[PDB]
Amino acid sequence: AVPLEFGDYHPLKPI
Amino acid sequence: HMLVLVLGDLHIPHRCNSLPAKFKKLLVPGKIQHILCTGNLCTKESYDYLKTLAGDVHIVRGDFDENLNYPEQKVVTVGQFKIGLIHGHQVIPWGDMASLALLQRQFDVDILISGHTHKFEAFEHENKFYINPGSATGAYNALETNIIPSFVLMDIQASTVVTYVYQLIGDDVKVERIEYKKP
Repeated sequence: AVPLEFGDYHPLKPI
Repeated sequence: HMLVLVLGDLHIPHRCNSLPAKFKKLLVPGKIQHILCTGNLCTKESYDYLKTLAGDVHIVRGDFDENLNYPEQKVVTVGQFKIGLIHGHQVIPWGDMASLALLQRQFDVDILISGHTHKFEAFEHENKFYINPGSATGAYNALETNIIPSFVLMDIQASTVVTYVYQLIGDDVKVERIEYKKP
């Protein structure tokens, strides 16, 4: 697995 | 997208008293469609919590679960994927890759989910996908106490699964991504 950066989508990212 | 929460080895209340606060802030109602739990909730407190997150909750029996009604294993279909679920204390020696590949063959699944080791893994072997979410609370295991709290969220659409791994490490939530395509 690849670590995500600040801008990247993930499903629990607040919106 | 079908969102599946994968978690287990909570060991609440005997080893840990709750999920990390930063995990609870992220895990909110209304987003998750299915929960696949490797077991060792040990108690109804945690089952009840999972039901706040999604209606469709699947648990398999852990070696420390109070609830004996949970099935030992389960096979489910989400999107195009056949997924197998087992706690994995039945794997001898613990976490053995040959043992996991043997369970994959016995269940005939595209994705095998198992627990027990309290160590996260997400990898493709012989074109099959293997997931272990770790312990969502960072509960100690039979060998070790430096356990990183973690869980997985699979985002399934058709032939593609994107697996997001959430870890509480360095006091912060770290997210990692891996992708698997059905052959």
